[PDB]
Amino acid sequence: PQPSRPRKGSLGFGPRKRSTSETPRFNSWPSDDGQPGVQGFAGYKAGMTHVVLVNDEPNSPREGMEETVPVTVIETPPMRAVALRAYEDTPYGQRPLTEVWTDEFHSELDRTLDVPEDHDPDAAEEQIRDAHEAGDLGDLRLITHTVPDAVPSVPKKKPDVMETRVGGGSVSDRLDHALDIVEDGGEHAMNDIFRAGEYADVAGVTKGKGTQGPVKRWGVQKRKGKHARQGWRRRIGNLGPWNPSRVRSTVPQQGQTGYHQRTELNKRLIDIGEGDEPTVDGGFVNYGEVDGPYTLVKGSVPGPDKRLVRFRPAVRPNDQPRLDPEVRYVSNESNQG
Amino acid sequence: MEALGADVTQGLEKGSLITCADNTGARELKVISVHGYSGTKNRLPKAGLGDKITVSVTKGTPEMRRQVLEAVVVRQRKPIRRPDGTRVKFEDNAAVIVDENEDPRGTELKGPIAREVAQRFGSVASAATMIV
Amino acid sequence: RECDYCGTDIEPGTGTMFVHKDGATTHFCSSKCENNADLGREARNLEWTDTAR
RNA sequence: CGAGUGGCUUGCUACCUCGAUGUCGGUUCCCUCCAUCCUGCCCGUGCAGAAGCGGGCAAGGGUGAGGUUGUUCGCCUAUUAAAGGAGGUCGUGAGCUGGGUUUAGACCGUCGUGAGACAGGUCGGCUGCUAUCUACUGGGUGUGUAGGUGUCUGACAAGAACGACCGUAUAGUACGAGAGGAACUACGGUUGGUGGCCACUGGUGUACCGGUUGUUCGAGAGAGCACGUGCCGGGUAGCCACGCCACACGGGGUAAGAGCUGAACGCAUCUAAGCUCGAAACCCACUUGGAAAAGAGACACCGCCGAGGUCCCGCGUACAAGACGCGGUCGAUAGACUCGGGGUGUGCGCGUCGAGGUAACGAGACGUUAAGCCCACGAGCACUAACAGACCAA
RNA sequence: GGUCUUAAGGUAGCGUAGUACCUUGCCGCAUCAGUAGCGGCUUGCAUGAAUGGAUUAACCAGAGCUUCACUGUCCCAACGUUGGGCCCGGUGAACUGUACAUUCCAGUGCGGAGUCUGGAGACACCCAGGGGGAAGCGAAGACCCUAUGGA
RNA sequence: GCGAAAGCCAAGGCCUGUCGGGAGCAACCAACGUUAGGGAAUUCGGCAAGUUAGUCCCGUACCUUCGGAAGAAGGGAUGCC
RNA sequence: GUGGAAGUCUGUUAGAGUUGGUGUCCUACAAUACCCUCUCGUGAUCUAUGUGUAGGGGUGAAAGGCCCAUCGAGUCCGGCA
Ligand SMILES: [Cl-]
Ligand SMILES: [Cl-]
Ligand SMILES: [K+]
Ligand SMILES: [Mg+2]
Ligand SMILES: [Mg+2]
Ligand SMILES: [Mg+2]
Ligand SMILES: [Mg+2]
Ligand SMILES: [Mg+2]
Ligand SMILES: [Mg+2]
Ligand SMILES: [Mg+2]
Ligand SMILES: [Mg+2]
Ligand SMILES: [Mg+2]
Ligand SMILES: [Mg+2]
Ligand SMILES: [Mg+2]
Ligand SMILES: [Mg+2]
Ligand SMILES: [Mg+2]
Ligand SMILES: [Mg+2]
Ligand SMILES: [Mg+2]
Ligand SMILES: [Mg+2]
Ligand SMILES: [Mg+2]
Ligand SMILES: [Mg+2]
Ligand SMILES: [Mg+2]
Ligand SMILES: [Mg+2]
Ligand SMILES: [Mg+2]
Ligand SMILES: [Mg+2]
Ligand SMILES: [Mg+2]
Ligand SMILES: [Mg+2]
Ligand code: NA
Ligand code: NA
Ligand code: NA
Ligand code: NA
Ligand code: NA
Ligand code: NA
Ligand code: NA
Ligand code: NA
Ligand code: NA
Ligand code: NA
Ligand code: NA
Ligand code: NA
Ligand code: NA
Ligand code: NA
Ligand code: NA
Ligand code: NA
Ligand code: NA
Ligand SMILES: [Sr+2]
Ligand SMILES: [Sr+2]
Ligand SMILES: [Sr+2]
Ligand SMILES: [Sr+2]
Ligand SMILES: [Sr+2]
Ligand SMILES: [Sr+2]
Ligand SMILES: [Sr+2]
Ligand SMILES: [Sr+2]
Ligand SMILES: [Sr+2]
Ligand SMILES: [Sr+2]
Ligand SMILES: [Sr+2]
Ligand SMILES: [Sr+2]
Ligand SMILES: [Sr+2]
Ligand SMILES: [Sr+2]
Ligand SMILES: [Sr+2]
Ligand SMILES: [Sr+2]
Ligand SMILES: [Sr+2]
Ligand SMILES: [Sr+2]
Ligand SMILES: [Sr+2]
Ligand SMILES: [Sr+2]
Ligand SMILES: [Sr+2]
Ligand SMILES: [Sr+2]
Ligand SMILES: [Sr+2]
Ligand SMILES: [Sr+2]
Ligand SMILES: [Sr+2]
Ligand SMILES: [Sr+2]
Ligand SMILES: [Sr+2]
Ligand SMILES: [Sr+2]
Ligand SMILES: [Sr+2]
Ligand SMILES: [Sr+2]
Ligand SMILES: [Sr+2]
Ligand SMILES: [Sr+2]
Ligand SMILES: [Sr+2]
Ligand SMILES: [Sr+2]
Ligand SMILES: [Sr+2]
Ligand SMILES: [Sr+2]
Ligand SMILES: [Sr+2]
Ligand SMILES: [Sr+2]
Repeated sequence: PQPSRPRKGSLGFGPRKRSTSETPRFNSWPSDDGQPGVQGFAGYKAGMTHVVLVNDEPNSPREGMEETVPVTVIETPPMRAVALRAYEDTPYGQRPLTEVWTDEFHSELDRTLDVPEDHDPDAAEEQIRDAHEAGDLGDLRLITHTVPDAVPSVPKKKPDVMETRVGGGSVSDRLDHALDIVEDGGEHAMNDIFRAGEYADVAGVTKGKGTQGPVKRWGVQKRKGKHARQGWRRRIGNLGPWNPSRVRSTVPQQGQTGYHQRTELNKRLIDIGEGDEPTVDGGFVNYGEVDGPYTLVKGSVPGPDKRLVRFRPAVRPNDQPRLDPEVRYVSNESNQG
Repeated sequence: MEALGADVTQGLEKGSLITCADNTGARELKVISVHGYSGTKNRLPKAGLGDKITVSVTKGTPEMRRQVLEAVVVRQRKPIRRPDGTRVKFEDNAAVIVDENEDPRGTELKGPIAREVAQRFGSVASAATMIV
Repeated sequence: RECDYCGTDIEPGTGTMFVHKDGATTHFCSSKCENNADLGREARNLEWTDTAR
């Protein structure tokens, strides 16, 4: 009677093409509540290890017991909020109004941008504040970049640039909060934004697999039994009915799989430290050794080792925060074996 | 059902033949269905440690033979994961016949039982000689 | 914990426990050890083993 | 008894097609319909409760596994929230199958004088093609907007990104003589679906290490062949699922429905104007794409004798071409080497022992030896190679 | 019915059969569940004695059914191997072609339209792909009927 | 080795079952290796694949035209010195 | 015990054949091919050459099979435009 069955794969992540920017671009930000603050940070994926944790959950039958938890190690060195961009509200949505830059720039920021030699920070600030008085000011965001140089395992020296929204108290207060950071040199850290135990949304460009067929790319069945020996093994039944006389874009077909941007929600931060406590013996495979600012994210993170990953305070957390989980053990056992 | 306390990779399907670890007179049991389960197109219904299943008696005494009874999976060859990460696996696949109240039909259980199964079915546990 | 087969310590959050028919229990640190055991080899006769060493 | 709607059944007609539009059932894969089987929200009851029974809104999601039979249908079994029905050339053979139907062989029953027939049964019996256009999935090159780098906007577009269930507390409580026996809410888990990841478990791993059979290189050592590993055991990286991680709450507007105020109609009236509420459904929230959005966008800085870019060179977080990303001495980008980290399992040689044997000889054992051999990983290290150098450019 | 047509009126056996329409007959076996299979019953639509009946050890690339063993047939797919596929040098066909042709949704039309109508969408070119459509290509339909056709 | 069997190797013949170069070399296809747990649930039907296997010893049912059934079945052994 | 019969068994010995894969191929290597599986293999056996039977006629352990890629009546030319 032709049993029902959900379709193969989701239609919500298309088209399934190669990502335009290897640097992830958040398409949404946390709501304004607490004091002003940068709503995101970034780092480079190193690898995974596991840790034994004291069950934190107050509703768990195991509260207070040993629990082994998988962890992805991400190197999160200090970044530079190099500029403050203001958006104005218009009939056609938000549009960049102006930017307030700084004087101090990392020695190699010139590998990506044409660093400013002559700029007027006060004229920029002036225009912005006037926009606020006028009541045409849209959110406030900081132009941010990483310092790959601080990460030995990562070959690149060319910084990765991304814009990160600033939310918080009143606009006037966070506008001033924003200007404060920038001016210094923009240097800030993972600590300044996140605390172990909070939930973060991690975004990243997945591992690339080039061209793959329907079975692997969409999860369609392989031909079965006798149907697997006639000359068709990994090809779908048909491209559609007689009518409509065309192939709908919804039928599972071959193509690019991997290297797509993905935003994974509610990833618990198990620990934010610095040094080489998480490093594995022999070194993380295909990566290297960790000995500096790092973050331990519960579970998996999209992307291959060395790819830039971005953090953002969870915009739709399911559970309440249980700060600073107790870590009783961090495996440093070789990952080769 | 009440959380099991461990992750299970179902090692059994509908039609699987397993050991009846008790003294009811049933020696071999065939899995017919899995309580509370619902699969998907073409998927053979699966069962593992802790699941209550409907069974048919394949081997045993004439009186027990062919009767369709309820049972509880107590052991399986496919590994399971405990909170501390360790995997646990048994020498065989076995289940215990149980009544409408989940009380063992037999008087004695044969062989070890997973602690997790014991937590779920206490009366079954209070019949176990070995709980691992 | 130590591997009931080779003798080395079992990295926490690792290994498998095999529950014998009679209820006995054997904690294995790895597949390698499990597999040599399945072959009928006794840890003391295998030089690379802590037990042997 | 009367009035209709549908085009799922069947019949009718002969309008299209006989210089051919390949059958039924199944399968696989995609979209849809609602006359709703479940899930959400309601109304009534011959509604105490629990539960039935009937009705309304509602198509978001789900509707599964098996036994006979080619079967559709249907009968049957255990599960389930439920295991709804229908359209797409009775969707789907330039996709599959070939059981059935439907050639040529043969048999049975019936019919026929016979050849032979049967809208009966039965055994066997063939499935061509290198895609021109269009369509779509992904990937490039150009032109347009109109010197460069970086960052964005968001018209539009896609999503089910989430659906469902069990259990606990509520509570042996409300209700009820009892039997029986709820809910709001807060929790824990399972299942189906979805996206990603490999620390863990599992698979592979014709890298690698070991054992060993036959044969050839005289033996030994070390090797070839026995099919792309002779066979067997283990297994790194990597890739994987059987493994692991993540996938709301809340707003706004409504349907059925519950009501407020309220007249036409002094009263009454949920409705005529107005208003408070109210569905898994609608919009937003969330994810993904998206300056070719022709109103062809915004900001900042750099440059027009030079900003930037190309070729070139060393490479992969990338990859069928193309594209993409990183490094190039202001350097650790690749290789060598040495450590570290891994795999296998104790090398050659020699010495002792060794059932025996006059002796020769001798399978094998122990020691040397955590040995030997090996590594798609890491670090150190400029030793080798990223040199030399050509060119474009407002 | 307790003979009549047309001579006789089915005996031994076998029987729901490769013959039984009814039919998934009824009882039993076996299975969680068996339109199957086997045993029995049997009024046989329409079995039956060399149009041979019954039966049968041995034999069989003959048809159907059951069990033990085993397994990627399946749950549910993964990794690997060799040859292709992809890029480069050389060689170098064929099928097919009224014309135009970037289409999509509806409608209309000899009632099954890329070309008609109305809208919608649509910057050109190229690479790879699996084949939805061109009622795709290949063969003056083999089916059916017709011809004062053939064998 | 039972062997005019397999497999390996001589004498002898050949590199002409005659286009090459390149990409850890993707999808997809041909032919094939290895797959955890379940074990025919797949399918019209175990189709395909697999299981068993050589030799010796023990042992072998119904039925039978007394030939056979029969290698029934089932069990054990197997190298080297 | 001897003996060694058999349209006897196993057997890719030579040699003959072709159950299934509805595998590969299907502008083919090929107008009937390739691979694995499968059957026969002391006889009604297989095989070479010579020789005979001729078209409404042969030949046929019978399938309307075969008689030079064609046979429910060969091929060629003629009747014939
Ligand atoms: Cl299939
Ligand atoms: Cl079931
Ligand atoms: K026709
Ligand atoms: Mg590893
Ligand atoms: Mg390990
Ligand atoms: Mg199915
Ligand atoms: Mg007509
Ligand atoms: Mg056609
Ligand atoms: Mg309705
Ligand atoms: Mg009620
Ligand atoms: Mg829908
Ligand atoms: Mg059809
Ligand atoms: Mg078709
Ligand atoms: Mg066809
Ligand atoms: Mg074709
Ligand atoms: Mg048949
Ligand atoms: Mg005939
Ligand atoms: Mg047939
Ligand atoms: Mg019968
Ligand atoms: Mg007679
Ligand atoms: Mg004709
Ligand atoms: Mg005819
Ligand atoms: Mg005639
Ligand atoms: Mg397996
Ligand atoms: Mg089936
Ligand atoms: Mg077979
Ligand atoms: Mg002759
Ligand atoms: Na084929
Ligand atoms: Na078709
Ligand atoms: Na619905
Ligand atoms: Na059925
Ligand atoms: Na058709
Ligand atoms: Na079909
Ligand atoms: Na076909
Ligand atoms: Na078909
Ligand atoms: Na609402
Ligand atoms: Na007769
Ligand atoms: Na025969
Ligand atoms: Na396989
Ligand atoms: Na097509
Ligand atoms: Na040549
Ligand atoms: Na004699
Ligand atoms: Na054949
Ligand atoms: Na003639
Ligand atoms: Sr961004
Ligand atoms: Sr967006
Ligand atoms: Sr085929
Ligand atoms: Sr059409
Ligand atoms: Sr035609
Ligand atoms: Sr409706
Ligand atoms: Sr309901
Ligand atoms: Sr039909
Ligand atoms: Sr029927
Ligand atoms: Sr269909
Ligand atoms: Sr057939
Ligand atoms: Sr017939
Ligand atoms: Sr029939
Ligand atoms: Sr123009
Ligand atoms: Sr309850
Ligand atoms: Sr009671
Ligand atoms: Sr070889
Ligand atoms: Sr063997
Ligand atoms: Sr209303
Ligand atoms: Sr533009
Ligand atoms: Sr009679
Ligand atoms: Sr006979
Ligand atoms: Sr037009
Ligand atoms: Sr093609
Ligand atoms: Sr030679
Ligand atoms: Sr040549
Ligand atoms: Sr292997
Ligand atoms: Sr079967
Ligand atoms: Sr079946
Ligand atoms: Sr034997
Ligand atoms: Sr013979
Ligand atoms: Sr033979
Ligand atoms: Sr065939
Ligand atoms: Sr085959
Ligand atoms: Sr052919
Ligand atoms: Sr002989
Ligand atoms: Sr001929
Ligand atoms: Sr003529």
